[PDB]
Amino acid sequence: YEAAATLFYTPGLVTKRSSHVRDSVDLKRIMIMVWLAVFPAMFWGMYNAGGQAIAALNHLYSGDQLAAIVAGNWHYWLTEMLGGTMSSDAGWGSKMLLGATYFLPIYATVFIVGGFWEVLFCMVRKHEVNEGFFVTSILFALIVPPTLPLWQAALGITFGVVVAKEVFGGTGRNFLNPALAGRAFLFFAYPAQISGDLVWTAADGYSGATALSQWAQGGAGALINNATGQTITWMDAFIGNIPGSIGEVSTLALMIGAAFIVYMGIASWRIIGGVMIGMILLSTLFNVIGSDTNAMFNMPWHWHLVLGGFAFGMFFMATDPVSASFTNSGKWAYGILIGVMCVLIRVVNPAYPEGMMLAILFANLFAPLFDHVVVERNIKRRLARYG
Amino acid sequence: MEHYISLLVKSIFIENMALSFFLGMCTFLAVSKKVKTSFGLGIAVIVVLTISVPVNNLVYNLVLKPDALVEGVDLSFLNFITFIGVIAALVQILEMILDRFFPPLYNALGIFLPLITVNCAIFGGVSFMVQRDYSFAESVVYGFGSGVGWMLAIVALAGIREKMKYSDVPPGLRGLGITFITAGLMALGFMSFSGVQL
Amino acid sequence: LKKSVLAPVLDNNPIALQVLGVCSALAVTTKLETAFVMTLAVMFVTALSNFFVSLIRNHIPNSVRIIVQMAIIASLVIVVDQILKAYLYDISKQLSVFVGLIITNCIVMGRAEAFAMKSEPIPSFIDGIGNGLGYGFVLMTVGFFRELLGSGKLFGLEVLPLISNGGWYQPNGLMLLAPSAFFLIGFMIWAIRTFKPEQVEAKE
Amino acid sequence: MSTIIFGVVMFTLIILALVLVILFAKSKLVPTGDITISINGDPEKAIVTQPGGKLLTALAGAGVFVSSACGGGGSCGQCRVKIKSGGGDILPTELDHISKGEAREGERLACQVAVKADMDLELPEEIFGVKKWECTVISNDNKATFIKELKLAIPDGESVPFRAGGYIQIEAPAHHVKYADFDVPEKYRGDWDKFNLFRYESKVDEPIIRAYSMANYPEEFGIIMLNVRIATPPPNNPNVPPGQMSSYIWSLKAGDKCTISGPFGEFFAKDTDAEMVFIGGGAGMAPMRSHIFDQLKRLKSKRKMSYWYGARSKREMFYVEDFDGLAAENDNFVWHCALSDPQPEDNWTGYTGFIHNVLYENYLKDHEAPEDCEYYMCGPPMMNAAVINMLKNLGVEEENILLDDFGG
Amino acid sequence: MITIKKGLDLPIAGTPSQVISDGKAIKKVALLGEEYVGMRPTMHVRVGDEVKKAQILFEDKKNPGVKFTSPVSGKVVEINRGAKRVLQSVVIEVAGDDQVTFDKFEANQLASLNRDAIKTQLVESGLWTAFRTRPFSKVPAIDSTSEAIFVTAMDTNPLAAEPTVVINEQSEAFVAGLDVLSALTTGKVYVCKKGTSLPRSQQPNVEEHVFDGPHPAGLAGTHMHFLYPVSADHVAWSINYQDVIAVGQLFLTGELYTQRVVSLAGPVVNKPRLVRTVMGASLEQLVDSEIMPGEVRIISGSVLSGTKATGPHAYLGRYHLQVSVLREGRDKELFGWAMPGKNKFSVTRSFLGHLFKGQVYNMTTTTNGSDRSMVPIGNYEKVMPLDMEPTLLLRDLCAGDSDSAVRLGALELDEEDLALCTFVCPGKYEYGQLLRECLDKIEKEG
Amino acid sequence: DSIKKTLFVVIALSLVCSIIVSAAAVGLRDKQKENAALDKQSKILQVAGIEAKGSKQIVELFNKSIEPRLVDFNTGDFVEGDAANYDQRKAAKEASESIKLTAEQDKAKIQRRANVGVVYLVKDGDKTSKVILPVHGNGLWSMMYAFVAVETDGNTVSGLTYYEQGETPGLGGEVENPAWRAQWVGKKLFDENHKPAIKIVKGGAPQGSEHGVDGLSGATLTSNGVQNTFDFWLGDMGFGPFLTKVRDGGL
Ligand SMILES: Cc1cc2nc3c(=O)[nH]c(=O)nc-3n(C[C@H](O)[C@H](O)[C@H](O)COP(=O)(O)OP(=O)(O)OC[C@H]3O[C@@H](n4cnc5c(N)ncnc54)[C@H](O)[C@@H]3O)c2cc1C
Ligand SMILES: CCCCCCCCCCCCO[C@@H]1O[C@H](CO)[C@@H](O[C@H]2O[C@H](CO)[C@@H](O)[C@H](O)[C@H]2O)[C@H](O)[C@H]1O
Ligand SMILES: Cc1cc2nc3c(=O)[nH]c(=O)nc-3n(C[C@H](O)[C@H](O)[C@H](O)CO)c2cc1C
Ligand code: FES
Ligand code: FES
Repeated sequence: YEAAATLFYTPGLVTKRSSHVRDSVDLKRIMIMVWLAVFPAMFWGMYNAGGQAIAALNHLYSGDQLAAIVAGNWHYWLTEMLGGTMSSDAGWGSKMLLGATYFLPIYATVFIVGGFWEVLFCMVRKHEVNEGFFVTSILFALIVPPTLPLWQAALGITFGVVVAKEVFGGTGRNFLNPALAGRAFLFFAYPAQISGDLVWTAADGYSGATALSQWAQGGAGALINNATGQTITWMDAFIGNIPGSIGEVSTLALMIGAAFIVYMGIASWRIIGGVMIGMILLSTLFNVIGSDTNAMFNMPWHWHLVLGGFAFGMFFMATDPVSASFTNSGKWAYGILIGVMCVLIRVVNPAYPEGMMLAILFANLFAPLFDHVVVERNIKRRLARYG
Repeated sequence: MEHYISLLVKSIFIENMALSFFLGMCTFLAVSKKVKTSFGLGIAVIVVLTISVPVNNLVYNLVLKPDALVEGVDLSFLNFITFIGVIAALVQILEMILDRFFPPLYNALGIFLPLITVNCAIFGGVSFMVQRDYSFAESVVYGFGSGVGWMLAIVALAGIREKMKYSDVPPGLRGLGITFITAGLMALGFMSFSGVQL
Repeated sequence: LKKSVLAPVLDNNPIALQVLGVCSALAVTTKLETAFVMTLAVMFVTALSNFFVSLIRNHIPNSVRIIVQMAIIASLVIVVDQILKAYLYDISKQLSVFVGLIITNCIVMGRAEAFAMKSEPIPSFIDGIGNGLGYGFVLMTVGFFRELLGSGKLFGLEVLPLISNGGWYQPNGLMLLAPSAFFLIGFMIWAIRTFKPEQVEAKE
Repeated sequence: MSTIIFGVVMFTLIILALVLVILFAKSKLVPTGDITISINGDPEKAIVTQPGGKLLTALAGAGVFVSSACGGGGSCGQCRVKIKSGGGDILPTELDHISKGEAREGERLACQVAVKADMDLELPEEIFGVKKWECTVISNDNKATFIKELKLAIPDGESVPFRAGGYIQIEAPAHHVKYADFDVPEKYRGDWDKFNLFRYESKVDEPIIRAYSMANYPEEFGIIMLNVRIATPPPNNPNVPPGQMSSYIWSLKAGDKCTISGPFGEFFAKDTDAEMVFIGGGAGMAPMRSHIFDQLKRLKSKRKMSYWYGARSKREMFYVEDFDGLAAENDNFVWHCALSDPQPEDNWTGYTGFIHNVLYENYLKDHEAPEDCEYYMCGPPMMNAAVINMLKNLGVEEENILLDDFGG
Repeated sequence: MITIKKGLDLPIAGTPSQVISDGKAIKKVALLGEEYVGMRPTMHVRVGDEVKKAQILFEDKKNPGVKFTSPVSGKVVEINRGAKRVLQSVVIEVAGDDQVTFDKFEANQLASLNRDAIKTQLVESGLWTAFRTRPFSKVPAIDSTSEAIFVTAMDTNPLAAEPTVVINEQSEAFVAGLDVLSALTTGKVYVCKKGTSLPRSQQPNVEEHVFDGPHPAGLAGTHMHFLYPVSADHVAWSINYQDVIAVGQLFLTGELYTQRVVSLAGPVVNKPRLVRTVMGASLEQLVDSEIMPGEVRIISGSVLSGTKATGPHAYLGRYHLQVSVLREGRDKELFGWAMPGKNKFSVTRSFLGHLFKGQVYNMTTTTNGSDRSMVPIGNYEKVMPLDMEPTLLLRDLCAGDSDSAVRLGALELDEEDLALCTFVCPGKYEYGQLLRECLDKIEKEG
Repeated sequence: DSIKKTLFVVIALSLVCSIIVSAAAVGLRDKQKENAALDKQSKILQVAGIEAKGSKQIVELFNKSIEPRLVDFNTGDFVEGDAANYDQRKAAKEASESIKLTAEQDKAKIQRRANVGVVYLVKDGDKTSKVILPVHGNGLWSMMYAFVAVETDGNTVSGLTYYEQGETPGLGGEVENPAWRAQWVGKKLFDENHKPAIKIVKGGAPQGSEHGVDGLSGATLTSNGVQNTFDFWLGDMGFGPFLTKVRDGGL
């Protein structure tokens, strides 16, 4: 296929003009390097989804009632058919199968439905199909609960691609994050398939909360795994033995991938440091002033980090080059606003348990204002004849 | 002092006039091309609200409130005409003062008073002050915070529209349609402050 | 003849060409009944204010012109408000602030200042009716879409059986919130300037 | 009913108080004072008028008026004045016409200047003597099928001071003219009878002003000769009103009285030793003949010159005797004509086709340095565009291409 | 003194050996018309005309008075014109040794001359085209003056020659040229160089400044940014060291000095070195029998800001002091965008080539990718030492905005001042063309 | 001259517009008040179980069957006053007839309480068979208002209706659901020790309970608000003493 032959082979083009020798990096390698960095998080997310599902299933049902439940759900009987087991003694392979039967359909739906619009726009406007949709598709597929209906995933990727990105010009022409604008579509439009106690562990009939909702109710004494009856420790949330959105759960794996993409100079350590600074400052302020009726006022800086999608968005979605600031001094303010707003929506906003898509979507509107401030400080230096 | 800071930050962020109530959306979407003009317009709107809301509070409490002038009569069917006349008169006199006495400030901000002479932003601010039944200090703080929030929103839209000089918009959307979509995404972003009760 | 009435629908549309009149379109289009009542009210006010300002156009002094025009318009809108509260009380509660915001609505004042001041009594009523027709066209399109996809109803009649009352449809949540009106009007402008490409704006 | 009267009185008092407060703040905050506009830094003779007004109108009433052709609107862009201290802004309509290079020097179009404070100007010296006249039409004969060669005489035998290429302005009061009185001879009556323009009639209810380029070079004293084309409605839209000023000029006959106003001009010839190439067509014969006769009789220059005129047929050519005489007397001047489509009655033995193609093929295709001569051009906009494209494709700069488009 | 922190010393194979060895005799020279910014010529010679050295060949229409004279004596053999009859080169077949001789002076009389006499001699000789204003990098009008004349006595382009190795032969001419420039300057004269020593001018106008670091630093734009920031009100001139040598030789001996010492080097040059050559020589005859066989690309100047030498442009430029020959890369490699690059160069760290320090690369003329949109990952800030916002300026150039580019600092740059930003672009943009279009707009309108 | 003409035009236009406006506004006051009362009257008739279609039918059935009263909250007994035109919101906002609830007493997050509350008695002749209590509390997005119709036993509920809630239309706006509001008929409010017993059970209430109501699914933060509403308005600070009196008898 000639249209698919653009991905395998290099273009084989020469330089026509000013700089007869070019660098070796392109946008294809950049996007594939960012795509390969979410693989540890993806695989641990599949493993965790399978393990949480099996544990919660063996909590409620046991005996001949597991038979009627695993024979009524195609994920369960397909795992048992391919070879896995749904008993309590399932290994690490039977859990990755069960997590794959949830991640792979969502990823395929997102990829196909988003690529359709990508190709349609780039074909009407007479362009080559631009990479950088791989990143959007894989990120949208891993910031979602294990139990989305596929039609909602299709609607969300449609909104994220068309409205947020492709209606402005395409890759490198927008101002907003496409993946977090497709999840804000699904969050505020269909709000019960992406919130509550019934959407985050893929076990039929199991209702239980996540740890940023058990902290809001009781604090550090309420963190407990109802499927097993044990206290959620710090190393559980750090490693990622907790329920939540498919890939957000493993801070260790996210750190491993982000260290790679930050060493290579693709992601911005300035933005990452700004996010960390803002989070630490605001969380310490809240810990200092304190509150009696609010239990999120005493969550320290090292608990905000390992819970929710802070490390998934600090590392992979805040560092989006097109939506961030374009100045070295504006990137610090961008990250600081992101962290401050995340901690603020976590603590003093009662309706939303976390606030990272909504903290980044807010800072995406004020990044150009930080750019304007910095460049207008620069322009006055030039008029004084010192720059 | 906690009751007046809460009102200020609420009017600035939790209830933005331009992105929550959508008051003044023609000047908002029309004058959002340059941050300089947007800044001047936001300053003019701040001044006009700060002057207009407390004066209308005084006039209402003195004349237009039920049982305020004669025990048994209700003159609230004059709220609309009274408010709009006061707003127009104040704006025109402010423009004339700034023109004759301070042309430096006139060129700066007094040029945008003809646009906000009869604007939905100020009239909606007064109509909301009437519903909320504020005191004089609360009216002052509410007007000031509302003006600051409107200025913030319009300056952010202008900055985005200047960032969009690199964009490639379909011909049918270039102009108004992409501005409408941009403002919609801005409101979607500002929905972070929904559940906050301040 | 009727060209003056039928032009603003698609040719020179207020909300889609001359930005005048956006706040009510964004606010009251969550329900088709409120959208229709607001359409009728704006037609009424624009037409009558045009007629009266054109009748007295020659004696209005330029020094206090704004006061006179705003007085006429505010009187019209106050009468309309006192009539809505007495006969349509369920819709006035839903239109509370934007019933009175017709005074500062830009369509009314623009058609009073631009056309009515330098024209004839009868054609001013006609221009008001035309501008109200275009404004109501936009309102009713956006309201149709938002009320059909956000709640499954039209004017209060269940067209799509919701999933609570044993139905197949699950309503959209954004169609009752802020950004949906912006998106709908933007794609409406797209679809308009695709068929009438003389309205497309210059490149740079 | 005790609240109806109260509400009525309250409404009346509120509105009256607002109106009175506005009027009082108006009476204390408006200057209502004079303004002393000095047209030049040196003289004491300044212009003291009321504040509210436009600069061009004030200057015209004062007695120093610039060549405002479009009569307001900035369509022509000719009310160019230079302010050194005045209105501190450039309104976008004028900012289009004035580049960054001139706008910095304080220049502005006079039409949309806002006179609100004391402003001082710097005007050129050729505007002070711009006095009008009361002329008498000698003849209005027909030299082309659609062009009337008007000839005006200045009273007291006073030749107007102008340069080859200038243009007077002509005033026409409100009047009505029928196409029945237009005098066309049986030579040109053919296309008239074919198209039925005789059904047309004008309608002007306000005095208007237009510009017309003189066809006489200065040494021909006491004459103002024009070459006026008829501004007939296009052959596609016959219901549109016809050419006001053109119809009036065609209505002018022998012996009548007409008023012309001042010598103007920007399309002038450069003073160098480089070859000159005139490319005229249609009604653009007036400035071309002025330039050629000037350069050949008044200055007696030796620069190599050439004239290239286009025509729809051999009946459209005029001034041919004068140009043949010039080419016979002088060795520098050599001219050539080219017809678009000839007729068999003319027995044409010469160049055919469009004038840009004729010039390119016969002269410019083999010329050594097509970029070293100056090109003066005036004619229809299609011919203008075609010739400019041909010269730019042969590699000629815009500084040498000096054209004059008759109002776009 | 001034230590540049951000930049890029490009590791490319074929660094020359700084030893001046004589070069192949040349038979044709030429003046390249498309290299003088904003120049429209008035030809004075026709094909077949015998010329003398320093005899006028054409003048400028947009710059009255400036003459472009012949580098050698011979016979005009070709006048290559291209699309819309744009002049490309005026070739001259070398024959004879006649010339035009000017007035002579001594070392004592050179520092107290008149600006008018100096201008007449320079313009009549043709060395006036060695000067370049800022902004717009045009030849100065013969009636203008500038308070800052910048001598560029350092070269940091890849594979470039060493100014010291050349100046240690013409020390006397160099000092005399500095004296002439100090008499011409009306302000000061800035000799920007490296740490090492140079011949010195005793005048108090001449000042030696030292610059250190990687290369955005052998450029006159860095020197102007750090010593005399330019705008529309303040223009500064620019000249290099061999042209100062030529000015000194002119004002000492009377006759024009058209010798050069270029550095012929590159990845595919059999033996890189410095070849003593003539001014405006032919590259096809300068490089023959000295290149590895294959499909190569000859360049007049560096590989960052240099002209391809094909057909009518195959002659040494006016402001170019080196030749760079390198192969042509046209082969499509399977998954080449994904192979771990042990032999690939990048300013990022996504290849394995950065771990091997001091490694050198045999680079070719490939764009290692296709044309995309600018996703800014911060590569322009790594190679921009000046006090500007790189990505915002670059986006204001790509967008087509002239006012905002001028505000952000586009009047301080030349096409060579964005060569590294063109180098490190993932979207394969070419910013010299965009900057030149912006400067043409600014100069034309306004 | 000019000033006189401006004054004359302004005054004439102002008199005309003022006559028209002040005539239109004063002639519709009674109809506006009647329309404002019709809404609450119809909602109360819906809670009481009386079917009424048409405004005239609503007015007739309300004036026949319902009987508004005024109740003191501290002593829990009727008081003498204009019951048909009482405005409890103004009475709670006014610092004369309202008490400020401290943080330990404000279970429902209302911050104020009017001393005199209005209740309605559903009569058929002279005997009283029900009583409709207006209760309210705070939920996630807005203050929710309800009508609870408890029987003359003081314990058994006969119906319930949320007429002003303002919450997400499909998660927590299901307080207006018919299938959720039908779970209240037959429910008892107090235990044998006369303490509040209504419980909104998270996860579903046991089939056939006496004090168990299903919680809203996906909305635990509006269910908490309903539970707090009832915890307040069934305690000592709300309808506690009045409900004790009703249980003792005499209604
Ligand atoms: C410096 C200068 C020198 C000039 N010298 C000459 C000269 O020597 N000779 C010469 O003949 N002209 C000359 N002109 C052109 C000058 O403008 C003429 O007067 C021109 O012929 C217009 O004449 P008019 O006023 O009668 O036309 P107008 O009345 O101004 O215009 C009528 C024309 O426009 C069309 N038209 C009118 N109204 C409408 C409408 N509502 N919609 C559509 N189309 C409409 C008509 O069909 C007709 O073609 C010169 C112009 C300039 C600026
Ligand atoms: C990326 C690596 C760099 C990060 C460097 C570490 C930055 C730390 C800066 C804050 C230092 C103090 O750290 C902060 O102290 C607070 C109190 O002040 C402690 O907080 C603890 O005590 C407070 C006292 O009221 C309790 O309310 C709170 O619930 C409990 O967690 C936490 O341990 C931590 O949140
Ligand atoms: C470090 C890096 C981070 C990125 N993060 C995102 C992201 O969070 N969401 C998304 O849709 N695309 C992301 N992209 C892809 C690309 O930047 C995105 O399409 C831009 O927003 C262009 O519209 C990223 C790319 C890079 C190089
Ligand atoms: S500006 Fe037109 S409605 Fe507010
Ligand atoms: S009046 Fe002629 S240009 Fe404005």
